[PDB]
Amino acid sequence: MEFGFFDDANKEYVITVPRTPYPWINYLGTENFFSLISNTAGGYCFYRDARLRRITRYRYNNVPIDMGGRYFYIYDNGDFWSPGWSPVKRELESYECRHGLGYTKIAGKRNGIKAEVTFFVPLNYNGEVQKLILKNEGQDKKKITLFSFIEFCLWNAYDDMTNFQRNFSTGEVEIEGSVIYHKTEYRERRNHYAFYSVNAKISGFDSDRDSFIGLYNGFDAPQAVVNGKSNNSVADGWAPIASHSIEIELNPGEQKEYVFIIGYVENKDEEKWESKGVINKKKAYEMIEQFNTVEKVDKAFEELKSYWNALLSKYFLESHDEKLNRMVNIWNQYQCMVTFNMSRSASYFESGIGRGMGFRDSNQDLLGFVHQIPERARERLLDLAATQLEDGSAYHQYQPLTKKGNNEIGSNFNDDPLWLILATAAYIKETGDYSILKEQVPFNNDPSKADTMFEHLTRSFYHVVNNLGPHGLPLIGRADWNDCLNLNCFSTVPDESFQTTTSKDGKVAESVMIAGMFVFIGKDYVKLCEYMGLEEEARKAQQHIDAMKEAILKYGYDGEWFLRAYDDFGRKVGSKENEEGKIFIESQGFCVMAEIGLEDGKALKALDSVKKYLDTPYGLVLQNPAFTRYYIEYGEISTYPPGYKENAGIFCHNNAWIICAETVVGRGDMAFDYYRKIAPAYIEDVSDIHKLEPYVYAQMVAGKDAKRHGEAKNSWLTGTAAWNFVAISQWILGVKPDYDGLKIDPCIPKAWDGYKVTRYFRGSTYEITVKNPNHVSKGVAKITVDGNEISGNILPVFNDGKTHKVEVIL
Amino acid sequence: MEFGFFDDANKEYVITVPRTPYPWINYLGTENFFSLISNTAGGYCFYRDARLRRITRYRYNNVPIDMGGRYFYIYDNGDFWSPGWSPVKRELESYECRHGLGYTKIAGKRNGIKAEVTFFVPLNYNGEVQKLILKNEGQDKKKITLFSFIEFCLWNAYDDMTNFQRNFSTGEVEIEGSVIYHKTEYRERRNHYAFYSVNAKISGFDSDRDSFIGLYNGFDAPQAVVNGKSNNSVADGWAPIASHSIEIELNPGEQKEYVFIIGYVENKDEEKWESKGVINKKKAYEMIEQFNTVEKVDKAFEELKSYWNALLSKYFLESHDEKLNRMVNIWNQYQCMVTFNMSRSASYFESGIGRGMGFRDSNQDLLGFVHQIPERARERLLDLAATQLEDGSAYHQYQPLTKKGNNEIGSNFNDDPLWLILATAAYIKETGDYSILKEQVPFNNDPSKADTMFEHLTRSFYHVVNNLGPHGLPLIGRADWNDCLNLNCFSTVPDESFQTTTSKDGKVAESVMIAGMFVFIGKDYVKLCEYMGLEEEARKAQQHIDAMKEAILKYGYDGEWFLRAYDDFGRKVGSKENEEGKIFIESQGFCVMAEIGLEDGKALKALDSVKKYLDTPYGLVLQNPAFTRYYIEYGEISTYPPGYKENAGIFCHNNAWIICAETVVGRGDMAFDYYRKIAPAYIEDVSDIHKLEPYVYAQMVAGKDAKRHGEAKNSWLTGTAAWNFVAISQWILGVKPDYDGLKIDPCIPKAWDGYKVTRYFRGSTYEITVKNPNHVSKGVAKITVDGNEISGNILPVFNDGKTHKVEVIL
Repeated sequence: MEFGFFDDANKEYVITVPRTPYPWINYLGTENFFSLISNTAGGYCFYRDARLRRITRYRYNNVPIDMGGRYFYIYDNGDFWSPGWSPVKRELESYECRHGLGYTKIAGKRNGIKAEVTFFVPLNYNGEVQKLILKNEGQDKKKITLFSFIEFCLWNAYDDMTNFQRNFSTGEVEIEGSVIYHKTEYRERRNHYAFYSVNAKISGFDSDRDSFIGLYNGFDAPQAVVNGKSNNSVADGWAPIASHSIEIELNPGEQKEYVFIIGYVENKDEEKWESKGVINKKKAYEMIEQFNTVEKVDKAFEELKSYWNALLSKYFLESHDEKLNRMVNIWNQYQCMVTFNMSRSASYFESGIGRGMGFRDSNQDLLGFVHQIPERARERLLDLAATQLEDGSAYHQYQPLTKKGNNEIGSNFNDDPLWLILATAAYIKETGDYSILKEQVPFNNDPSKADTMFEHLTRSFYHVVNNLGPHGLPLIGRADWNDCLNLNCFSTVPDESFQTTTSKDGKVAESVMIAGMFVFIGKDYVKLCEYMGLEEEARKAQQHIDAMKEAILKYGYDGEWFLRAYDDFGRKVGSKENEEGKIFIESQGFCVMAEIGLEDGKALKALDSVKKYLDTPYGLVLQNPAFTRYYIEYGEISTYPPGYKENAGIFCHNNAWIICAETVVGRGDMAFDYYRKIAPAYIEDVSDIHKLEPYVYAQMVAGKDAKRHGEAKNSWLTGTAAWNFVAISQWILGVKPDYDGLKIDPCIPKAWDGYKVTRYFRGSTYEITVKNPNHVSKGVAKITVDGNEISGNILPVFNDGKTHKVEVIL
Repeated sequence: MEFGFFDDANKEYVITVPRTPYPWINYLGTENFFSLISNTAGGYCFYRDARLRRITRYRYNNVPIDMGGRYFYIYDNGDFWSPGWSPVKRELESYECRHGLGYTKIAGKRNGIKAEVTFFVPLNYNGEVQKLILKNEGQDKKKITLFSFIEFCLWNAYDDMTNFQRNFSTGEVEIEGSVIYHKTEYRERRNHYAFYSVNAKISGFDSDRDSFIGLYNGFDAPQAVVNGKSNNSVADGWAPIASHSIEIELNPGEQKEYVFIIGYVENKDEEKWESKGVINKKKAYEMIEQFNTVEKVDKAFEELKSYWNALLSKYFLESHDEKLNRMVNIWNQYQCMVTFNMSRSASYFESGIGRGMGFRDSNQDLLGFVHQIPERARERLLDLAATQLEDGSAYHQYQPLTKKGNNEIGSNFNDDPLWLILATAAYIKETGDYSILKEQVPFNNDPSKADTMFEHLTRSFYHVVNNLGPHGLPLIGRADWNDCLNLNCFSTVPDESFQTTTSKDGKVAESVMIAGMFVFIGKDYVKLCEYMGLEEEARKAQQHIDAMKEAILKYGYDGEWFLRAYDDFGRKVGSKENEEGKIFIESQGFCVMAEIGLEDGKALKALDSVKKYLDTPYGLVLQNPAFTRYYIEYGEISTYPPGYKENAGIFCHNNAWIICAETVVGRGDMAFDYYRKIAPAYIEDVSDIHKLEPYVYAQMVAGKDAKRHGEAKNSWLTGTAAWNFVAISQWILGVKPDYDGLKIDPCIPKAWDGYKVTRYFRGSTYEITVKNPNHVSKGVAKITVDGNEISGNILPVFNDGKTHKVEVIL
């Protein structure tokens, strides 16, 4: 059962019922101002920081859900309702919500009056614009009153909602004209404020929450809207709010328009005051005047439209499948771009209190958006290497705001250094420039102890080989890519972090997942050492890789699949001799990607075991069987109930590595079937079971061992979007960036007649048509570029800004 | 305008309208289980920790206010309502709330059905009992359905409400019989769980919040109560809840009884499971069986009643004023006892996230409850000196749970060491037990470096002389008792605390408030130096006091009042040369209390200036004029808007010191007028202005410079109760504990004919009758004990467990 449809022409998802299984949210903002908005006009806004610069108050896990947001009330002869059906919740004649790229439209009609509101954050603007349209579709003279309402936050999310002993007496507002200014602690060290305005004369206002709403009233029926008049109150502490009231007369067939802005202003400390106690409002006036006409809002709406069109034009697919076309062309790349602007800060599952994102997440996500923003990808890479320590280690948590690591969390996540080389190779493969390896990069953000970026990759390479385990496998630190597999923590008391608490020496437990990472990533390190003319180091580096490859074969294979790791007691983890967690999914993804058991049939055996044991109708579980008790030797993984999160949950992040692994063995039928199980467009018809947004990926889907099998959690902010795009765009469709040019190597289902992919690569557009006369999955027989046959499967690099017709026959 | 009345016979405040100006709350629990409850049955409960062991979820600053609590629903042929009028909010025929000592009663009637619920935490019990009474007062056969509802917390307040990415998949419940067990994270590391039970067979239940309430429904109209039956859901992640449903048939004139328990159970790690995945419930069964009959609940209610009666029987007053009698005998001593059990952890203004209370707060509050719990006051004193450092300093924040200081907060609050001697003298004067000074007390919680408790008092005494300013006044350090006067901070960054951020050397700024403290407290130190036979130490200590006293005269006097402090630039603070803050309230309170300027008329001049400048109809403001801008040199004091908190707000904590100072000069008319302005019983008639509980003190009342002058904030948890009790019981009524016995020295209004005070002191009861034939304020002409005249004004110590009639003539 579905609650809407995809509007591919408008690149929107249209929601037709307000009572959605969960609030489905969108994201507005590109550079500094960001805001969350749901289909009922919930959410909040902030400036660059959901923790230290939150503008609008929002309550997570509220009863009712999603109470608090940009609420509009329409009062008509004792009857009031809201266009988004919330918070009034009075039945409407018609309703519609449209989530677009960087905007949201909500329309509502009741008793002959229709209201449509458009929300979007304009480019290079520190504010959210709300264009409202009111129309009289009846047959009589009508007089109505429109109420606007937002709730302010006291600029510090943690303080606004833990420290009432102080902040209940600090709330301050200013009311001037149609604008309500929030200036809490502006008489103090703060130099920033926020405002809410309308481009029309108001008949009333309110700045005190108690006056407009009432102490014992909710958002559904504010006492001022119920009575139809505003109280004209001024806030003195407690909870400041902003609210406008307008009297409107609507003749039949006549419509009226209004513009609302939630702006943010920063001031220099020497020009903070226009007068004693009066806030300097010189830039708030300019912000309001910039969008005081609808034609101004219309022009900015088209400017944002072209911005998102350009961000998706580097990879265009024309195939027979309508669900596949919309994922690759619109929604997969839209979530990848959003996740770079949003990191892991604010969502409907992330409260915005955290301090940063993981070090690997910035590197892993870089693969997804490297083709969209090549220039801003190189800046992120250098800022990540600056965080790196001198010995080859990196801080676990990266803080993009301060551009530095987190000393409190620390280090000793041995998988983290390898992600830097993999991300660096992806940047170089996409762009083709090698100047990155010669730039001077500080160590631990210390300019004095700086060296080349290639040296940073060298230490990351030798951090693995300088910390080998008893079997020669890389030593696991606090954990690996799987943050809940802590093999030297052994925590016995609550309120203690599994990740940062280490009780064992850590000189015994090793991981096989990093070993498969080391061979797969180190293969790209030997190519770099060849480019720098360092033949001896390249020869020695390959020797370490070959030793690891034989160590993987000797101490990494269980007989049918690959081992997961070794714990502190020298026991095999992820083996058939165990009682639970007999087979994992991380070692199969990367070891097959490293092409370790191709010739011996070992890779095929592992993938047949993945299908036999880990396959579900909604995805692939992390491991089987699920842990039914708590294992102190493994860490946080066994803490979850079975089927949830890491306890045999469906992590769509590592499902892509299985998708890529099926390409290596040459099974396009299996690879695309795995992709379809977790793609949002293919599960939109089961939206009542998925329960989350049917247009973006979610971090985790409940596995076969849960009672809610198929239900998603933690959507809109994950590395799933980046890896699943790489799996389909590069490993399945065969358009692989590579050194010296674009590589073609598809692995598609046999029944496919063909497809066409338009690719932007190093300044040129490759229009690649893949034909499948004989229905085969893998294997290229001929490639034609511009009507001339070529040798091999690497397209020449032109860099001339034109289109080249590439004809591929399997 | 009033919202209720005082029931002095039952020691209750009766609330007659559910819509009070604010939710008026009570406290339950004495030892480990503590609960917050308002007049609408809101609030939450926890075990020893509102931060790490919270049991019930509660949302601060909610819309509507106080949503979430022990909610009961009565369903009657499609109509439902709640006894506390919340959250349903349907008009009732009758309503009543009664806040008692350790219990709360709520009654409600609608459509002929009356519901009464009694809430209290029994003694030595880890649970809250809710005895519900249902009665049919109509004239017909009726069939109704009763719904109960609580919402569970995930045991970690900060994690339950910031970390949804993990805890949304960890919620676990267990439904067995009529009990719903909450067992989130019980499988991994927690050995504790909570249960909600009823003592009757149920017809339905619910454990998932969405099933019972609905995603888009609030507490007012849950979808299960609206439909009239339970969904029998089992929670799996998301938000666990507990709910029972009972079908009840009530003939006319018939009533039914029900008992509900919210228990907390801890288990040993060995005995944690009855079976694989099944929680060991043997302790929960015993807890439920202990209160499974109404007579059992009745007996426990009387046991708690006698507990609070004995706690208030040490000081009994019989006077002509009914408002004065209820404050001294019931409500002042009740808040003092609660504030020791509650510290500063949980209130409707304290979110329960902090880690402890101030070091001085534990010492300052000790004066209030030393007569009530002499044995548990000595234990607290020794634990306070245990955290003291070796040089004579103490950590600013004390943590009663861990019985140690806070290293993160730090030290260098130079007023803190003096509070230890003042509290020690108060304990010694009350009890007469001098053995405290000989016990071995570790330094910095290190048993190796331990010495006598008297040595601890020596270092705290000598921490003042070893740190003197240019004028010989004590160095202020980071701050003094006034936590917002930071003369070394100079902060310009919004996100750093004024208290712990120090940018100056701190070798110049001095404080006159500590100087008045040093002379007043040091007077008690010379007496202690005489008890141990250290005559030379007493001589040297008195010399330092005399030198400090002459420094106060030479540098601490402004001409009409006393200076407040000196900042880092060597400028007078709290002087008529200043543009704002010309006079403070803390230098006048303690310097006059130190008998400084008595013979010269200097003390009288300061008190006349306090009345002239700082007096308001609702109390005395901190300083005048208020700071209308930000002063970097002073710290957090100027950050507040004028009239709020430290910016010329009415702090009733330091109003008591002015009350005590008026006794020294001999003006009982002024002292009692000051007391009446802030006493809860005398301001109950303006409850619409006070806006807070009219039966307990509040930390701060808005001053004359505010727009809400007279409105209180941060009630129920402050040191105001302790000091205001000392001011009236000891300095006004004249019953002062002394080293050699009980001292009589009243300073009462002249128009008073007399009064009687019954006092328990060192094992004997003194029934003191004070009569005023010649209407004078101060001065004792005769004292008769047991019919025989005595010399002086110190009553002999009998310690025989008898009653002695003390006749006092002024």
